[PDB]
Amino acid sequence: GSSGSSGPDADPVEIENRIIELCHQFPHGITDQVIQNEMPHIEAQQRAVAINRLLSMGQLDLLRSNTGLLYRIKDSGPSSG
Repeated sequence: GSSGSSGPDADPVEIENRIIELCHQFPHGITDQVIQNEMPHIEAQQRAVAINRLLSMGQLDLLRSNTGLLYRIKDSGPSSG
């Protein structure tokens, strides 16, 4: 739930891209906690924003499993025939 402008704090694209690089490192996915240890400097809204963005953009894939959600690299399985 975006709330007002964020501000000049760590560009968005950058944040997103960062997540991408991660989503790449982890094919299984990445937990908010991870991104936290990876970027504990990022903001709550910034972290989500980028996430939501990637989610929408179609670059990041959300995966609801166990406590919290998971985020992996977006992709689609190959056809059978």
